[PDB]
Amino acid sequence: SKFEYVRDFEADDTCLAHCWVVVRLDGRNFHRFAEKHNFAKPNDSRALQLMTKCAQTVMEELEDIVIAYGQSDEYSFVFKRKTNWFKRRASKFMTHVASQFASSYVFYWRDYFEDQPLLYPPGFDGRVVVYPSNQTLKDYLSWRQADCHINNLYNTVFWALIQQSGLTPVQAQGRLQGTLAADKNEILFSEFNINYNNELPMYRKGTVLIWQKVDEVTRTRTKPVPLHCDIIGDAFWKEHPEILDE
Amino acid sequence: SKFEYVRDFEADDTCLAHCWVVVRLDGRNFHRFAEKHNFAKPNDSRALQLMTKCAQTVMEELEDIVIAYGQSDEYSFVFKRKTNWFKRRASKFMTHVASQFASSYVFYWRDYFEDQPLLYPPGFDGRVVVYPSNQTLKDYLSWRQADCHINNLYNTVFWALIQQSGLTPVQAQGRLQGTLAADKNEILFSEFNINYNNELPMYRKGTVLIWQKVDEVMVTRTRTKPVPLHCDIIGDAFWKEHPEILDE
Amino acid sequence: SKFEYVRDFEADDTCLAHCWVVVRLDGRNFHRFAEKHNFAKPNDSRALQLMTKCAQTVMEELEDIVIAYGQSDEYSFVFKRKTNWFKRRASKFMTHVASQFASSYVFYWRDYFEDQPLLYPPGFDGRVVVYPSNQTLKDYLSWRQADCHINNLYNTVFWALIQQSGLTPVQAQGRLQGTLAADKNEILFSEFNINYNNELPMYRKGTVLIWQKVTRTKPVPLHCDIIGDAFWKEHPEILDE
Amino acid sequence: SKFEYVRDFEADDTCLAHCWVVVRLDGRNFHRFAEKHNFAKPNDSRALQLMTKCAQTVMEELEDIVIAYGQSDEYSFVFKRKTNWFKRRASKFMTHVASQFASSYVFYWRDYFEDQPLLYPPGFDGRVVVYPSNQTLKDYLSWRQADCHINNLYNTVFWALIQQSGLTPVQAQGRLQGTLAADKNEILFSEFNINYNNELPMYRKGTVLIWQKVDEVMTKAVTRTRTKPVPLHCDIIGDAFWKEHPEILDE
Repeated sequence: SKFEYVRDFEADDTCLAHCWVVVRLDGRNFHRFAEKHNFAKPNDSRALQLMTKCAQTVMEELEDIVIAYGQSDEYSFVFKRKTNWFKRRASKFMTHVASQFASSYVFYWRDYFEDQPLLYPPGFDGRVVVYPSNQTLKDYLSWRQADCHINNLYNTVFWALIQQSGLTPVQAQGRLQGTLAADKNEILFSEFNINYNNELPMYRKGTVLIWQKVDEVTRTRTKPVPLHCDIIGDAFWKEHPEILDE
Repeated sequence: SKFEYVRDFEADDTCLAHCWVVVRLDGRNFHRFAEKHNFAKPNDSRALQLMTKCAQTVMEELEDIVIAYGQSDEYSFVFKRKTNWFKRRASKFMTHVASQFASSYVFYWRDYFEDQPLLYPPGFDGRVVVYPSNQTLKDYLSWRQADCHINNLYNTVFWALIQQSGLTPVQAQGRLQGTLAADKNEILFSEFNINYNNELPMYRKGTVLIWQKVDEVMVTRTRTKPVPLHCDIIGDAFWKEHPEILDE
Repeated sequence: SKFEYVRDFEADDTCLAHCWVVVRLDGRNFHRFAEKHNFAKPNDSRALQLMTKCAQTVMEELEDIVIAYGQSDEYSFVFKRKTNWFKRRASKFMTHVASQFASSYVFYWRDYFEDQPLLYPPGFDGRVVVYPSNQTLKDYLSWRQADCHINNLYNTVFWALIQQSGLTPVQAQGRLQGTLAADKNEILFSEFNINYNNELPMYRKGTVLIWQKVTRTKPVPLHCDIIGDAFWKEHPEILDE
Repeated sequence: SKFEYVRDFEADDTCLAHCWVVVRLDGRNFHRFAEKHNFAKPNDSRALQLMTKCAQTVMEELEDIVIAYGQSDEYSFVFKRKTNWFKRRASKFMTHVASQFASSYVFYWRDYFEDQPLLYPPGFDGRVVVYPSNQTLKDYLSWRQADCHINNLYNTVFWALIQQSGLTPVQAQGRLQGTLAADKNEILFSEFNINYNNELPMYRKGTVLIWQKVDEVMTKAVTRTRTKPVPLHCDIIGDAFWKEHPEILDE
């Protein structure tokens, strides 16, 4: 050899054993991306479904992914805490997730965007977080869902004030400053006759991805099915105890 | 809020300041990929050029990448040592490189494989390495190029024994066991009349990527772009020819 | 300034939040230390108690230490998992523990070694371990106590063959190779009339240090078993806090 | 076994190869320590010399320490960059340095503080820093020496305004607010007739510790020359010092 010594400079990044590993992907410069490709405001079904398809491909090509959660230009994957995949090297986790997701995006672009053409290949960033207890993982997922709900409740009335009322962005943002949750709900209900609760459950709750038994003559295989329910309340977790307790 | 405290569990991964950062991408299970898509043995020009184009896209979309080096199903990118991009968070470096490369691969698949169809989206893995001195970075690049040369010198005669001689893989591997460099060179030169030195410089030396000044008219308009090369990077001549890459 | 930028090269070492931190001190080259100072075989009460006194000083001068466990030439301190001391920088933990222990050793040497003179200042090494659950911390403590018991059971009969039987170390180690627990117990009971079970509780169980009320609270020592659930059911405040 | 698996939770602390390792010890709450033991202001020779002796003991009991630098209640040790001691585990470095220093302090307390009694055992904290080039290590040592010089130049005139002038600390600090280097030097030279250059070289330059060859003669008339960590009080910011001792960096 006489050159292998450089490999000694590789630092270790093994994650603490018996701990949940979480990888969060976030699109890079996706505001400009949605701008160049005429994304629908405040929500675009094509983008959300394509993100879910990429997340399913990621869950299928890798292992030990027990749950995924997605929202506009973001996704999170939770690997099981007792995993031994890649000796718990966070670098492998995040690079595999990012590369697989980014390739699947360009691959399945056409399936969901029949009319729109992809102008350029997008970029993504990732990160790894280690959580020692089940409570902290539950709280992280609840944090993501609450962020989803708040952003959707703001953007719905913001684009209702820009599109159906003809206000510049500065005008709408000055109109919404200082409003509470029920305040925005009432602005919607009384100024546009739009009930926020009637909005699609995929816009105000995000997407969850869990293994379930499908059939397709007969194809009794497991696949990552999506859901659009609340993951902050104990009901979801008491209804699926095997995901956490294993 | 009531939930943001979970963000405290994010550990720091800042790379040592004043140090070369190197990110190496490597295709995952790429043997099966080259199998399913009828890759040419021992080398396929189309695949190598597609990897080089993805690497150029990576060098253009990101910053402070001063050099890249490529080989069969792998690439390495060297960020300048005094960089401050993303506060030197290795996570950002590697995820950005991996994602950009993997998306550019699927995008530009058609440009080089006009007939061949992509069956599935490929996966890639990455890693970060910190090198404190110019000598260590030079030695890492020399290691990659020497590995390239040895693998190509082996695979050339290995596939020459299977294709042009009709030997099963076990037979070719048993015939090549114990051979040296000159041994394989002589087997090739005397049993197949193939001179290894005349082989394409992109197969036995890899690919290097450096910023150079390109002229493009339609006037003599000019701009900088990442050009490829296939020269030796182990000898000081290459570095004496481009001093701006290390001393900046 | 023009020089402060070097401070950027300090790496971060924050321990994972909501996790038990454990610092284990172990004396360096303490074989030669016990050799030059004529330590009692197989155990010396003065030395073990001095280690306990240093550990108490460490528990009092620092914070969030809920328990300590000690044995021949080693000690361990468990900081509470929800601590925020020094922003959970492991470096501060280990350097403070090591320095305080090493200073207290030389300080309180005379109290326990009135006749003996300290020949040189000893050295110590440390380390930090992060445990995510109570079960792993319990298992670590049980590991330490089992190591204590096995080492004491071996050394008792090992020095009994050297002192009361006149055998060289090689002879005793060749005689003890392959013996089980009941094997050593029977060799002791039948060759020296020494019952291992009757041995002092500080030699075959180690030492535990926990806060208790005398009127203010102070770290009292104990010599009971910490592997059995009874110990933890007797002290619920240390685990659930 | 059945319990050793917990050892898997031990994290690694390997230092970057081919890099200078630096351990800096700093006394904990040493303001209160110097207060309770009646330390001399602005500088106390006993404390500084005892710290230097502890640092020498640390340099002798451990290995691969090529240089040490000391200042008020602080010290720094530079291990050789190509070291392999303890497989470059920073924890071992820092814990060994801290424990040895803290024990040597209490041990040799009496040798330098014969009259003063040690009230309690002091505590110390440390840290590890990895430097990739010789320039960064040189700059770190120069940073420490410049900090020493600035603190001593400030404290000299500060305690001259408190002790020989009768000013409260808040008043003296408000009087010193906004003063430059030449300002403090001129206040000292013209209001107290103290020339800063005449001050002891150990106060305005710190302390350096380097291996040098010591000669020594024993009983029975035989002379033996062995290596020992000698102290110095010279400038380490100027290139002259490094040109005079090239073996410390180039090895």
